[PDB]
Amino acid sequence: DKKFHGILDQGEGVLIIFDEPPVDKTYEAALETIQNMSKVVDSLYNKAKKL
Amino acid sequence: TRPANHRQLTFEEIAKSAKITVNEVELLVMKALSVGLVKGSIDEVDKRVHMTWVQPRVLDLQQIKGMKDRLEFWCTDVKSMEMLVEHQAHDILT
Amino acid sequence: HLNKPSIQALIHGLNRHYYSITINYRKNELEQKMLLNLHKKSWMEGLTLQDYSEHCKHNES
Amino acid sequence: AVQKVVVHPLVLLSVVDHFNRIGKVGNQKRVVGVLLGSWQKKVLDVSNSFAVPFDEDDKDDSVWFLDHDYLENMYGMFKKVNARERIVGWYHTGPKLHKNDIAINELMKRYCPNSVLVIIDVKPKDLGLPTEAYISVEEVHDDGTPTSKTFEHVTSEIGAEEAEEVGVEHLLRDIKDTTVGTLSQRITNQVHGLKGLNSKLLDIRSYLEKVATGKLPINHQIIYQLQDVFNLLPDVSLQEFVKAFYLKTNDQMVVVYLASLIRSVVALHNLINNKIANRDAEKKEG
Amino acid sequence: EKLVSKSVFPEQANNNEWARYLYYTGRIKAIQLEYSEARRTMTNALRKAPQHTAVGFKQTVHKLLIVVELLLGEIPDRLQFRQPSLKRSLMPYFLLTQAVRTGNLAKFNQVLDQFGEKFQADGTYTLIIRLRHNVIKTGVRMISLSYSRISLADIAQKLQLDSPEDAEFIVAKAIRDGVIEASINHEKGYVQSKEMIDIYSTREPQLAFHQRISFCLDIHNMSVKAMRFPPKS
Amino acid sequence: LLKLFTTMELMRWSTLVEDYGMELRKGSLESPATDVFGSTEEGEKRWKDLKNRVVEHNIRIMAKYYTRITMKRMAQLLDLSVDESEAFLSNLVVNKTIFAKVDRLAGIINFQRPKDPNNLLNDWSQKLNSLMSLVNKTTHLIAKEEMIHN
Repeated sequence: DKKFHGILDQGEGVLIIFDEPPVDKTYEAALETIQNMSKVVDSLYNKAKKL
Repeated sequence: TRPANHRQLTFEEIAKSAKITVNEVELLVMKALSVGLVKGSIDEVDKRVHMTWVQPRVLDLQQIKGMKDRLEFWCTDVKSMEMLVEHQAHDILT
Repeated sequence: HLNKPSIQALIHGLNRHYYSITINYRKNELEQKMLLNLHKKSWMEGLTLQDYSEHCKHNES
Repeated sequence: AVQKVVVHPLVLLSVVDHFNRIGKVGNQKRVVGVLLGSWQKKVLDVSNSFAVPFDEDDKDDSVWFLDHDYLENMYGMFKKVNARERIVGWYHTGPKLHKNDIAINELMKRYCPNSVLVIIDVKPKDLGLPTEAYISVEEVHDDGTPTSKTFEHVTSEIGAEEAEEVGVEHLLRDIKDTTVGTLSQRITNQVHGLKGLNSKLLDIRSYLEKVATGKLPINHQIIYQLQDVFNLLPDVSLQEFVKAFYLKTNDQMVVVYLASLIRSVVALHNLINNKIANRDAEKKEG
Repeated sequence: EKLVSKSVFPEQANNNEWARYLYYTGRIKAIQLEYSEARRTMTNALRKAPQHTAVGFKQTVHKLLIVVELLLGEIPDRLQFRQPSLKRSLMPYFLLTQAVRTGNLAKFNQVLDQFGEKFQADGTYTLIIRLRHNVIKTGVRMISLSYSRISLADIAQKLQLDSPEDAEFIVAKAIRDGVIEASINHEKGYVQSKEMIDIYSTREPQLAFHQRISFCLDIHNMSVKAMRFPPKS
Repeated sequence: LLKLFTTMELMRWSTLVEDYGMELRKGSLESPATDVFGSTEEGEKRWKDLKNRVVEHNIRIMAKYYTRITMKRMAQLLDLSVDESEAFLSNLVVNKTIFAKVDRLAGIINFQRPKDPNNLLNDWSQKLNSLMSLVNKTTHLIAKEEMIHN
């Protein structure tokens, strides 16, 4: 449920506590931008159809 | 005397040099690092005392001769990488 | 060339009692080079890597 | 102690003038002058200077003459023109100090106790920083060695107050580089840095060779400081750093890639817009 | 195979042509047993098909791609076999790809007996014949993709191999041929798979970005380079 | 005894009590013992607190210098059992006294914080910036000695 950041390994009977690193916003702005530019490249197609 | 890169010191090697048992190499470094003769850190799982120095010692002709021979290598690399940049970016270098 | 009669002066008496003379600066090498040091950086500069904490923030920004 | 001696642009442009005044006719070595300037917390501000008749002889290296009355009277005039300047040291364009510097410095100590001599290498125009600032200290050399006069070194930096800054900026106005840098100038900033680091390391090597070959005295101090720099190296081969370097190099490439793509789609869009432009005008011509 | 070896296809070529040459080279490469490159060119050849004009070319390429992929140990994309134009055309290959995943050799032979003759006209029967004695590879890949330390005796059970000894040559061979990334520790008969690493901390992502950025920058130059400013009228 | 608490070095409790316990607790005619550590109920509690206070300082020196000290070797160095030493560190970490992550599986008490990439290179950058400063400062000192020792 995302209560605490950890993992339960059963083969050693241990709960591996750790720290969640951020979601590195920069990559999220790039992935959103890629889709953005993916849509613009489409609208370039339509200008290309006019020839 | 470390080779620099291998700045870590296995507990055995320190205990063998000073003929001091491994249980007290842990405290010997504890002191030497306490007065200010070192700026490293101590590991126990491996018991290799990672070393970083800020306390220099007086030198010697052979020590300086040795210290300069290393530095001739260092300027050789610094020169080589400079050429590999100036030659590479001649058009852009402007 | 090098100027046209400035209005903020033509009113205070020009070509009527005082005329301007073209002003030209005799800068020569060995003087420009010593002035270039005013903002010249140094060898250390250009190899300093910025700092990554504000670089990542800047790249993200 | 003086943390810095900030030499204003006007002084190094009068010294250059001072060197030219004489060398043009009376071919001679270093031209000596007085350096005026206002004090600060510890950073001595050099704001102006003037020449002092100085004649020297290569024999005995102590048959010189630095005029006293000219130095006294000159400053008598200048404190009239501007009162924020006090005599603070001297300058000589001879790149290498002389044996006469200590004795003459003692003289200028008679006008300012904390006298700093600034060597301006007027003739050279090279890597940079044409000023080298020196003080006078007489210490027991802690580590059991003869006492002597010697010139200790003080960090020098060249700055500009507002008024001279405006004049200087126009004075170049033909070779100034863009402040933005741009990719072209930034990279040149690094080929320049590499050339220096090699050049500084080569001065270090020659001296180490000199001490290694004996031709110079093992300082026993500052000698191991160079040993300090030799331990402060990064040791990049370390695995945990090797991983952490690829992450940031990879962290940046994904931004240059996104930067590259945007510049490409814009490029294509600009050709499609242009292909329409000339074509449409092509049909519209008929 | 020679002619392509010495000849160089003009890089600045018509899309229509670039698509064609890629198929023929793919056909040649596939026969020459250079499978892995056959897929890369054929998939690239397919990508260059003139969107929707050539119902045929897309039909034949998909025919080789499905058979080419099978011989390499990869189950082809299902969205292929449902598409309108290639629906009935590739349906003959459909029964095949189902056979390979099922690994029911009896089913595989049955299809070649019936639909096999049609393959010849497509010029693929020979390639299918390679597969009939290569159906074991994929199941070796399926086992290596899911299991990470499967004991050899278990591999024999899950691939129908007759003996635990027989799998060893096949298990190694698939390991030997780079269809797997595993090491067979014969000391105790277990096919360990390679411990996968955090790639983002290694240099793989940078290299993938370089090939990307070089093309992105090149596109800018190609766009800018032509730009065809008509001689100002 | 005052100096030991300002000396940034490990101080074994058993050494301290064996060395200062008699003079402090018992006292003598020459050494007029104090009531702080007397045999009374409140005194003994203070003596437990001295063993607690001594242990904590041994922790800080452990945290300042060590990076990964095994729990047992840490137990020996505090004069506590494996379990108690675990509790005392835990009570410290919960109260934010020190930074510790007891990897109870292997008996490791790692102290160094997780190293973020932005700091790892940034620390390396700081080393280089200091090194570049040393190269200039040592160069000027070198150009100084060439001038003076003509």
